[PDB]
Amino acid sequence: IVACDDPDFLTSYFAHSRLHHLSAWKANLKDKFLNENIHKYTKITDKDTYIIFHIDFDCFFATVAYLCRSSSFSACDFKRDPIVVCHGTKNSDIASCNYVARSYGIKNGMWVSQAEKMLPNGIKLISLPYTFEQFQLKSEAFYSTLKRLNIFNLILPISIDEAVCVRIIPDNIHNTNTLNARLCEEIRQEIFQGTNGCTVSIGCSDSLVLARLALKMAKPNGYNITFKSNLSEEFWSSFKLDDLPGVGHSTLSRLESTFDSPHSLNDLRKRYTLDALKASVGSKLGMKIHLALQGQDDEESLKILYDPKEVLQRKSLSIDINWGIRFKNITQVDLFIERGCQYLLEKLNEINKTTSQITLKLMRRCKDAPIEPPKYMGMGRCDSFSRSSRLGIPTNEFGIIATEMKSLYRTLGCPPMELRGLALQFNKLVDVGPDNNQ
DNA sequence: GGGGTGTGGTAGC
DNA sequence: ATCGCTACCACACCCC
Ligand SMILES: [Mg+2]
Ligand SMILES: [Mg+2]
Ligand SMILES: [Mg+2]
Ligand SMILES: [Mg+2]
Repeated sequence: IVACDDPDFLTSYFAHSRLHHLSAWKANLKDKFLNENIHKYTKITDKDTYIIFHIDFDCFFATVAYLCRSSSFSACDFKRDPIVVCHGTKNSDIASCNYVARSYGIKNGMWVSQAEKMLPNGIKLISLPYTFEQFQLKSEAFYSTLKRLNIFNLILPISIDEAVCVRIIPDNIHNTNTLNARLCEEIRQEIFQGTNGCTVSIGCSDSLVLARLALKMAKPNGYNITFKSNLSEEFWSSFKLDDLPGVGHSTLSRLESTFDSPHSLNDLRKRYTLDALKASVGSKLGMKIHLALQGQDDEESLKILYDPKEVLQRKSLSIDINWGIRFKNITQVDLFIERGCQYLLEKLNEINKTTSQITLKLMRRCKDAPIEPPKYMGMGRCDSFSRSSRLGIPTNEFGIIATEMKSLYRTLGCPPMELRGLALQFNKLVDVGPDNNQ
C-alpha cells in the first residue's frame, strides 16, 4: 500500500491505472509514427480516392487477459462465461467485458457491483486481472501484422487496439465488394494468427465516419463493408444515437430533448433540421452530426488524412491524479506538486521541448459530499477549479515551473483536506533548436 | 480583424 | 478495497 504522500505514489498509481496506460500507449504510438515518417510523405492528397479500413480488437483487455490468464483461471471458458477485467470486487471499473457479459447488458466502464446485479442466479461473473505488458505485446503484433501485409498506403494509430488504415485506389483499378471482403478476411486471419488468438473486427467504407459505424455493425469477430453508395434505412436503423463519433452522454441528452427522444440514427435523420441541430448541440458539432448522417466526414476529421504529421504531433503535456488524493496539510500537497513537476519535466526533456504556459487544475470535495465517497479512494462529488500562468521565457527549469505551480495552487484556495484531485499541465510547448545564444 | 481566459465534452480499455 | 488518464476541440465571454 502506497499512500499519496509516499514518494512512490505516482509510480504505483500509473503502474496500476489502465487509463494511464491507454494514454501513454497512444502517445507513444503517435511519436513512433512521426519518427518513422520524418523523411517519408505517405499523406493523402486531393488526387487520391481511398478506402478506409477501421480495425479494432474485440473486447481487447478481456480477450488478452483471458488468453494470458493464470493457472487459477485455466478452466475459464471465453465463449460461455461472462468475463470482466478489473482490479476489485465492488466499486471497481470494468475496463473490458467479453460479449457473453454484454449479452446481459454489462458495459465497459460499469462498476463490478452494478454488473453483478444483471446476472440471473447461478451465473457467475469471472473477474480477470489486468495483463498490461501482454496488452502491449499483442498490440505490437497487431501493428506489425498491418505493416507486413503491404496493402495500406497509410496506417494511422488510433489507440493500443485500433488503427485507421487507408488504401488508395488508382483509377487504374476497379474496386469491388469481393476484393474488399478478401482483404478484410486476410487481415482478420493474419491478426488472429499473429496475436495467437485475438480477434479484430473491421469497418470498411469510403469515409472515416461510415467505417467507424461499419465497425460497430461488424462486431463481434466480423467485418462490414458499407460505402456511401450502399446507405439505406436498414443501415441507419441499426445504430444508437451515441454510436455517432463525437456523441457522448451529454450530447445524447441534448439530442433526446430536442428531437423527441430518437431511438436510432434513422429516427434522428428523419426528424432533424441542420438549424435545429446546431441550436441543440452547437454549430460545429451540429455540422459534424449533419454530415455524419450523410455518411460524410467533416473538415476537422479529414485533417488526419491530409496532414497526419501535424494532427499526431503532441501540443500539450499533463498528468491527472484524481484517485487516492488524501492530504492532511499544505506541505504534503506541495511535495506532491513537486513530484508531479519532476515527472512532467522528464517527459518534456525526452521530447526536447520547453514550455511557455502551465495550468493547475484541482477537484475539491463538494460542501455537502461525504468525506469518504462510495468508491474507495475516489474523488467523489467535486467542484473543479483551474488557473493558468504564462511564463516569461519558455523554460524547462524545475525551480521556475514548480514554484509557479505551487503559487497556482495557493491562488485556488483549496484546503489540503478538501483536495480530491490534481492535474498539472504544460499547455504550450516550444522547440529547442541548435541556436540558444539569446 | 487580432488576442486572451476558464470550462465542457469526448475518446480509447 | 482499488488504481476515476489525458490530448485537444469547441465554446462563452472578456480585451483591444
Ligand atoms: Mg470499439
Ligand atoms: Mg476494441
Ligand atoms: Mg479500440
Ligand atoms: Mg460515440
